[PDB]
Amino acid sequence: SSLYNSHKVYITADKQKNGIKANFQIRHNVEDGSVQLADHYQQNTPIGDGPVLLPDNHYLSTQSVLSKDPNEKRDHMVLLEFVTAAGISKGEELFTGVVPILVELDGDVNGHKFRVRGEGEGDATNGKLTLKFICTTGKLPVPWPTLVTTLVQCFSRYPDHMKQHDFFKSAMPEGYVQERTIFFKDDGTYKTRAEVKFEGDTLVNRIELKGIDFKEDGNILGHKLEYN
Repeated sequence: SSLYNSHKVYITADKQKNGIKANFQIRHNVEDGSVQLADHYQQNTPIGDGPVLLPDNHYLSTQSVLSKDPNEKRDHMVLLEFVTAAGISKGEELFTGVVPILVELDGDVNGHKFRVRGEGEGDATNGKLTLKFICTTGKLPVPWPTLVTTLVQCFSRYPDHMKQHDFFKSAMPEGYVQERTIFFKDDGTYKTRAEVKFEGDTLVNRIELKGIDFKEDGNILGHKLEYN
């Protein structure tokens, strides 16, 4: 536990697929005080074919807050994110105000199938967003914390001198495809495909997620994380 807790998402351009790839590690605290590594490998490809801002090597800086809603009785997660870029087109046009967000997730983990819906709003200029997530099929079979990365980087606050490295906004509203492989040390793997685009003016992240080789007693299937 540190007080100022930034996770850095390292972004390198992929001239190859006209997109970007990314690499970072996530850490989850376990109840017994140890730590679960979760290695992320990410691929992002534009959906249209229009001009999109390929960038130079920078990183995103992310802080997450996870809370509950004392009223709400379903299995849920309230989340605030605070993202801003660092290291030194105009899809950026709609990211001027407070934008509505819908997030839909279809997921299979070792056969345990589930969905998650989420709504809220983001504010790219302040690099902030709020979202309430409900598990619309009941209990979540994995810990909420492990889904956070999978559950809209277009909302990062890009400083003025980096404004041309905002691939995410550039490729809007045709949007982009986000794919991650996520390796949990000594346990299973997630694969994710997601499409992020505008449907109306609300912003939508629709996701499929498959979860392979988990230990039905490991930290994930065993809900052994600090946020419980």
